[PDB]
Amino acid sequence: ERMQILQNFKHNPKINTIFISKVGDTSFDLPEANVLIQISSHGGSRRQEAQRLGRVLRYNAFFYSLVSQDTQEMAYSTKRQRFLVDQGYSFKVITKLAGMEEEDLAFSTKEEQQQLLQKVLAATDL
Amino acid sequence: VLKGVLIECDPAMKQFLLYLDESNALGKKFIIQDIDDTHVFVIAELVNVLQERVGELMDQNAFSLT
Amino acid sequence: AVIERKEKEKKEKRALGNWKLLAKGLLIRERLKRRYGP
Amino acid sequence: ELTEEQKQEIREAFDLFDADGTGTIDVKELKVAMRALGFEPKKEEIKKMISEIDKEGTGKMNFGDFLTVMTQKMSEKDTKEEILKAFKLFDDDETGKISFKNLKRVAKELGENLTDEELQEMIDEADRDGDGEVSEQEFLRIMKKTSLY
Amino acid sequence: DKKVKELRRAVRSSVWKRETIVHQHEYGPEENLEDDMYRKTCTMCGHELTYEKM
Ligand SMILES: [Ca+2]
Ligand SMILES: [Ca+2]
Repeated sequence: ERMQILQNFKHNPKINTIFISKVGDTSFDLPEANVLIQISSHGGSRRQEAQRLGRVLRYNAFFYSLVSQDTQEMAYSTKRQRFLVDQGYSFKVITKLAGMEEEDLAFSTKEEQQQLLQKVLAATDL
Repeated sequence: VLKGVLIECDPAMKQFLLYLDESNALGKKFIIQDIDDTHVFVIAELVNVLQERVGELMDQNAFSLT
Repeated sequence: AVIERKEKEKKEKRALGNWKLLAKGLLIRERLKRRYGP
Repeated sequence: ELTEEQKQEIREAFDLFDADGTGTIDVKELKVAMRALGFEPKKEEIKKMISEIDKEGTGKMNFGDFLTVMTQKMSEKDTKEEILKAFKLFDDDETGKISFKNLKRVAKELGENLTDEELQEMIDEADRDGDGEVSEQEFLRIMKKTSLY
Repeated sequence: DKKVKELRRAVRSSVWKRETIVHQHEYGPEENLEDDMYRKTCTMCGHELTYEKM
C-alpha cells in the first residue's frame, strides 16, 4: 500500500499531497516535492529536521514548520533549527497568513472547536 | 466598588492567569473580577509576583542560546 | 455416526462461542455499572 | 496478596478445633469451621471438598491445607457475589431469570449487532432444566466453566 | 484480552461531560466592616471579596 501510494503520488495531477508519520525520516525513494509542512515532530532531533529538509531539495522549493506559541514546541523548534542555521539556512518567522478569512476553512466556529476537546481528551491512556 | 489594576493581554495569558487563580499558585484568589475575554481586574498589591510568573512562563519555552 | 458426531461437535463449538460472547457482554455491562454507579 | 487480617481469623478458626495444639483438626468438623467464618456450604459441596482434602484417608488436615481451602472458598464466594450482582443487573425486572427480552435489551444497550436467532440459540443453549431460559444456578454453572474472568 | 481492552474504554469515555468544576463563587451574606467596607465569602471555595459600597 505504501509503495503504490508513493508511486501514484508523483505521476497524478488529481492527487499531489500525502501525509507521513515518521516513516520518511530515513533515506527512501520519495519523489521530488516542492512544499514540506511538518507538524508536531520529535522533541529536539536536529537529525530528523535535517533529513526532512533533505527530502525537498534535489526559490524552486520551500518548506514550512508549524508550531504552537506559548508551548514546548517553541523551544523545541528553536533548539532543533540550530543545525540548519549553521548550514546557512535562515528561518523567516510568519505571524499572519494572507487571506486567512478569504475562504472557508475547518474549525470556523467555536462549536466544533470545543467539540474537539472531548475527542482530544478521550485518549485517557491509563 | 472595586479598586485595583486592569490588565489587558491576549486570551492565552488571560486564561493562564485564570488557571493561576484556581491553582492557587500565588497563595490566594487575588484574581477577583474577570470583565472581558481579553481583560482582567487584579488587585495591585502583588503585581510583581504575577510579572515574575509571566516571565518564567515566557522564558521557560524559549531555549536561550546563551 | 461420524456425521452425527461432527454435527454435535459443531453445535458444541457454537455453544462455546456463544458462552464467550455472553461473558464479554456481561463483563462489559458490569464494568459500565461499576463506572457509572449512582 | 490474599489478605492481612482475615488470615488471623482463619488461624483463630483453626485453633478453635485445635485447642490441644496438635497442629491438625478433624475433617468431620470442616462444616462447622466454615460456618464460623461465614461460609454456608451444602452437603454435596461438603462431601466433594472432604473427598479432595482426605484422598489418603488420614482424616486430619494441617494448617496449610486449611488455609489454602479457606482462601479458595473466599475467592469463590466473592466470585459468586459478583456473578449474582451481574445476574441482578441482567435481570433488571427482578424476574429471577435471564429471559430472551433481558438478553436482547442488554445486547442492544451494549451496542452489539447480535441477531435474534443467535439470542434464542444462546437461550436454548443456556437452558439445562428445560424451563426455556437460564436461572441463577445455570448462570453460576456457566460462570464456573467460563473461558476467563 | 487486547480485543476486550480496545472496546472497554469506548463506553467508559462516553458519559462524562463536565470535567471542570463550576468555579462560580456563590458568595453568602455580605459582612459589613468599617468605613462602609463589605466582604463577600464564597461558600464553595472560601474566596473572599472585599469592596466599598456607595
Ligand atoms: Ca428478567
Ligand atoms: Ca433455566
